[PDB]
Amino acid sequence: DKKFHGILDQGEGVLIIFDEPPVDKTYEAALETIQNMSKVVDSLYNKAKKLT
Amino acid sequence: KTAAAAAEHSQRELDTVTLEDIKEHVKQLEKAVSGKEPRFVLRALRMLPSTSRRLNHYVLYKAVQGFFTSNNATRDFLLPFLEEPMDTEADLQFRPRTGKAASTPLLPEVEAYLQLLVVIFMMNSKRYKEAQKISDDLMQKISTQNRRALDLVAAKCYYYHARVYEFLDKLDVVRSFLHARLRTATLRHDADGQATLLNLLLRNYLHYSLYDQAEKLVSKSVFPEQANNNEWARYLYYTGRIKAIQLEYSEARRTMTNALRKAPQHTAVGFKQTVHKLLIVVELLLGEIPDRLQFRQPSLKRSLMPYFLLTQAVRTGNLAKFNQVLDQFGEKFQADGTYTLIIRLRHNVIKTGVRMISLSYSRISLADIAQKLQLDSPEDAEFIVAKAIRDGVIEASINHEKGYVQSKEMIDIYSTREPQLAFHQRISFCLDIHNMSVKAMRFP
Amino acid sequence: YLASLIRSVVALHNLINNKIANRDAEKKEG
Amino acid sequence: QYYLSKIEELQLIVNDKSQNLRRLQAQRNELNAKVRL
Amino acid sequence: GIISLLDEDEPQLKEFALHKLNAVVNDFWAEISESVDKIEVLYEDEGFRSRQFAALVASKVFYHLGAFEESLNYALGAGDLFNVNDNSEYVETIIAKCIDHYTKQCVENADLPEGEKKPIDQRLEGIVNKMFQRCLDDHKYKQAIGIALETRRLDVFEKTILESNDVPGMLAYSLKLCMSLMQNKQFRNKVLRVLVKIY
Amino acid sequence: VRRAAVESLGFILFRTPEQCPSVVSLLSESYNPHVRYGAAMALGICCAGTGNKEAINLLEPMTNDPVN
Amino acid sequence: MYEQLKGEWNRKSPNLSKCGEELGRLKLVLLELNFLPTTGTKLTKQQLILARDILEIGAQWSILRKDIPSFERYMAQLKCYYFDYKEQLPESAYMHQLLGLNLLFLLSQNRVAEFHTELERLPAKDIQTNVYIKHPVSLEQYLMEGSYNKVFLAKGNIPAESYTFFIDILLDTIRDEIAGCIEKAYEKILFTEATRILFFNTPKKMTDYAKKRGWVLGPNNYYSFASQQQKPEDTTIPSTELAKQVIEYARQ
Amino acid sequence: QAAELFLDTVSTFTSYELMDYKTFVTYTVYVSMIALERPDLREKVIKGAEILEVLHSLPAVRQYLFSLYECRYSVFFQSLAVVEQEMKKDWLFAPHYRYYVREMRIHAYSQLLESYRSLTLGYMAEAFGVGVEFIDQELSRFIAAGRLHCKIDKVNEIVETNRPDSKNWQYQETIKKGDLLLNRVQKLSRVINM
Amino acid sequence: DDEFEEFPAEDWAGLDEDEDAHVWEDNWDDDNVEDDFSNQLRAELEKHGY
Amino acid sequence: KLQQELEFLEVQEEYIKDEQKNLKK
Repeated sequence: DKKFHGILDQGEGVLIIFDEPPVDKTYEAALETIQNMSKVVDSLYNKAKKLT
Repeated sequence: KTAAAAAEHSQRELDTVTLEDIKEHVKQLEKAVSGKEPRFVLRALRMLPSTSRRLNHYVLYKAVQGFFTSNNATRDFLLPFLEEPMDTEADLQFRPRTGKAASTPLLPEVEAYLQLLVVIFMMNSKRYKEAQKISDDLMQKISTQNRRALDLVAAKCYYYHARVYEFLDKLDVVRSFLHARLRTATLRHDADGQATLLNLLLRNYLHYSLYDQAEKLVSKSVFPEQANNNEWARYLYYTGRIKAIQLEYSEARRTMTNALRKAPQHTAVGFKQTVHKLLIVVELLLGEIPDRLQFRQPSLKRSLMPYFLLTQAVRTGNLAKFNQVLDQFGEKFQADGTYTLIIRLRHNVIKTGVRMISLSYSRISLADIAQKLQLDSPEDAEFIVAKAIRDGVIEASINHEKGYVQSKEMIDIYSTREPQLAFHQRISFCLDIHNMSVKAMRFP
Repeated sequence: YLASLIRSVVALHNLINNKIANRDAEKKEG
Repeated sequence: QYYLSKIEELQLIVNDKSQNLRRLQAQRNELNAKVRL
Repeated sequence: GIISLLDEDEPQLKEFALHKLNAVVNDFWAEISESVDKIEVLYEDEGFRSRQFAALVASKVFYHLGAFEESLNYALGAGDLFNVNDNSEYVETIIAKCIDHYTKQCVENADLPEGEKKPIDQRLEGIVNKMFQRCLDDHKYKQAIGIALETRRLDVFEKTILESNDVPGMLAYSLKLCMSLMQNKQFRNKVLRVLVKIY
Repeated sequence: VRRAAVESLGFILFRTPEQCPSVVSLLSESYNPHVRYGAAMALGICCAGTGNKEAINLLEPMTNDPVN
Repeated sequence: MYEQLKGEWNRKSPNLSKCGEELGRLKLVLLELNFLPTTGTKLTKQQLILARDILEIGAQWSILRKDIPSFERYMAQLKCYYFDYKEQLPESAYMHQLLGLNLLFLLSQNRVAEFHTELERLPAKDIQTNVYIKHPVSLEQYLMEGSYNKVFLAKGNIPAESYTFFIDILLDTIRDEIAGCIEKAYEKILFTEATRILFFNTPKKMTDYAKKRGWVLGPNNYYSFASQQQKPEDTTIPSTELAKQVIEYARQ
Repeated sequence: QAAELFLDTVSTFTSYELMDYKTFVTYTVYVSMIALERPDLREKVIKGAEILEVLHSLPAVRQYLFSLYECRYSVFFQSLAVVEQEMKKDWLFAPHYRYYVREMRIHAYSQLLESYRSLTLGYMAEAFGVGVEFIDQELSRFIAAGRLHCKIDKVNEIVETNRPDSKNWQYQETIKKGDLLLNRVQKLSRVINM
Repeated sequence: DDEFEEFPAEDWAGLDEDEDAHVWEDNWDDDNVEDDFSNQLRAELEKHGY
Repeated sequence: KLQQELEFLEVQEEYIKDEQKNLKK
């Protein structure tokens, strides 16, 4: 449930606890911008104006 | 008799409509000569094939006798060559040129069009000798007259000329014509004419399988970027096919997907079928799994069903099943010219399976991979993984103890930068778009 | 991805709009 | 008169380019006049 | 590949292989375009009595490559075989390039004529002289003066008016050319000095 | 320097009266009224007694410019 | 003209004095008129026949004498002379076998474009029949798919024209290929590993391996040297390409 | 899209249209199970009072739904097979080989091996049913399918996962979308200049 | 406007049925042939004994 | 005639293109 930040390494019989940096939300926000600024425009516009 | 008379009157009316289309073409060239504009010429050449599928010998002779009010060599050539039907009840008022119009000599552009329109009509009638004579008269007239706007015409004229000569099997003989007009195009900076002649030359080398000469000429001949879209697509596809024969794989897939995208989506059914077959065979050899959405092609279901089974065989690694289906329906593959490649995929199925299973596993046993892909031999499995690593397709290494393979690592300096390095050509696209706008913002 | 591409796309949009206008003007002038 | 024609074509290329360069300069000038207003 | 027939150490075999290159030049391009190394070997093999025509087909090789200037230089080094035929489109291309080269060299060597001139090649001057001489003797003086003025020779207008003065209005035609068209005095001095000495 | 260099160009370019209006498509409309004034004067100088038919058309809008 | 067509070349021609006779053959008979037109003139058709016969004889002499320049020259002459396919003449016999040997050694020269384009010129010559010409195809197929030792045993026989030296020259290309494959990202190479499993049981090849390339022999083991590094990155070529972008959209 | 517009528990009739309200719920449970694995689905569907009531009505349906929620694979796989058998008896059987059980266990295996690094095949097998070979071949097949971001150390029989960081996985998503949109703009560059 | 019939236009001669007649999107794995999973799990339960 | 006419016209237009382009910055 994302209440903890670690990975259970059963082969070593341990759990590696990692401090996750959450400041990397620029990555996901940028992808959302890519998706909702390109998909909604390029296909619609240049399929409507197929002939040019 | 009423139904037959009505049908004949209707088809005669459509013949008159086609004559009005040809009359519109003549008015288009009168405007083009007046305005010195070859773009509206290109529109005329674009609209001709749309109406080209329904012509009649009688209406062609009507247009010939009407347009040639002044006696000219074109009329003298068409009089015996064009075989009009017997007497027809329908006649039109043939008087387009009177006085100064008849006194002025015929336009070279309309002369090239009548010649090209006759040769397309002869091929529509399935005639060969008369078509070749008209086309020879066309190239002779275009060679004699040295106006700038004619060579743009000459591009598609030489194009369809050699297409006729391919049916004539003079596709070998026409090479001298292709090269001679190539030298004239080089002198006159006729990029479109150059583009057409290389396309015809490449199809000639394809029909004779003269691929070594084709690659030696492509590797030294510079192709115009701003050429016609159709000619660009044909050249790029032929380049992609010969690279595929040459085993230039990454370049092949790039060229074939570019050619598919450059081809019109609504048309080029045969071109589309060829590019689907090319992408299926080449990418399966690569192990690049073929695009599943391409199977929804409404015009390629029967051709891609064995191709689908070939994809399944490539993924699975079995041999007998696809060897059987190749023996069943491999003749079309031979006709497409990929059967030598087809067998190459048949024996490189293990290579593709090794790549996929190596991407799947971290440290896979050489015995396990041999059992998975039907090798049944530890030494052959070791040789295969040796051959995969030396090809560099996969990162699977060899430890002669048990067959160790390294895993991946966290992201380094250049692993975040190789996308931007390989993608920052965005501004290069922006600048060529802007430069094209600068070229294409004429005010009047 | 989001400055050079965006500049390329907007420049492309301007060009194709100009090309459509020029083609329509050339076809419908007379 | 063939090098003539080549020079004319280079002349045409220069003119075609200079069209939008002049127009871009004029419209940006108009924009600067608008903001000054 | 036929390049082996030239690669043999037999001069007769080399000659046999290199006769028909000038005849297959039109049809075959790729095989001749890739054979630049072989023709360089033949050009270096100057002890064989076909050096001149090997340089000719070397120019044909550079015709295939698209380097018209390099082909001009190779047929230049051949010398007398630069002017085998005076009527062809490739001939027109190479002479036009050579006229441009002569024009540039004449202009710079007239702008700095106090010695140290770039060496006016005897072979280049010979073909140039032959080409505009025949262009003057073709008896079309409505264009002979025009191509002469394009050639940019100091004495060419004097030669044109000393030879058959077809259309004797050519004097006034060249007069208005030098009055309005030619006005950059630094290289105009040749046309001007001829113009003053005649008029 | 701006007004001067846009007005004293017709002295050189009167050999090309057809190019007098071409080289001023931005000068006659520039945000500097002195530049527009120079462009106007330049065409006037380079076309002394010529019915250019194009300099007149381009100078017609400047006959009613808001700047005096 | 038409002298001693195969007078001494059919039974045995091991002497070097036959080079002069061949040269005289080139001067007199090979240079009669031409080999290009071949329109009619059955005499020139026989001239092409003798030209192909002396070319195959030269090919056999060159492959037995191990002279790369002369052999390559005969190969190119063979290709250019065969460029004129006339179907009415009796094909095969000399065609499939010689083309197989020529293509096989060309792959030893590492050329695949010419191999495949000749295969496309031969639709059924390579796949349906003529083990004479598919033997190089099978060898390349195995040497590309999964085999090193199986290729060696497959090379053990040549059905084309015997002359089992193209297998040795391919063996020289595969010792180079194996040496590169073990100079690849492999973890370790034991001395017995390099000597026994692949090939070359303690020949001069072993000394060549121990002296030419790196991976110095440890205790009966060659090991990979420094090829993968952390590389603390000065990051200067990213700066140059960034400047290239800057100047690219600093203008126009 | 199905789930987002289908959790709405406002029926036009008490028991009609889709043969019942109970059948309506079974469709809801199947669609949600295909939808997602275990985010705050406790607060999306589990919190649903009518949902809990109808799972009380259908114990077996409640059984596998709670089995997935509790991530107890020993009962989950048996119940998941029962679910697939039930979907076979249903005309809504379109995902016959894609999204009956393979997609749901792809989500379940992702959920399991995430927060893990190297979980042994032998013990994950008994924690997820029986037949160590069956789980091994299932993992190999699904890794070949593309999901289950991990690799198998066969010589030691270990499951070494490769979970990218938030930065790493997202950066991978951006470069994929960059590939798709370069394909798009190249197509648009084809559209222009013709 | 032309259809480019010059390239070999081998139309698909079946004209019998569309296998994916609906909007279903297939995957490379979706078309493998097996006895689904229920029977396989039953066999797994049997070989383990229950 | 037309030769140096277009030569001079090219020289002037090619120059004015660059000069008026100098204002884009």
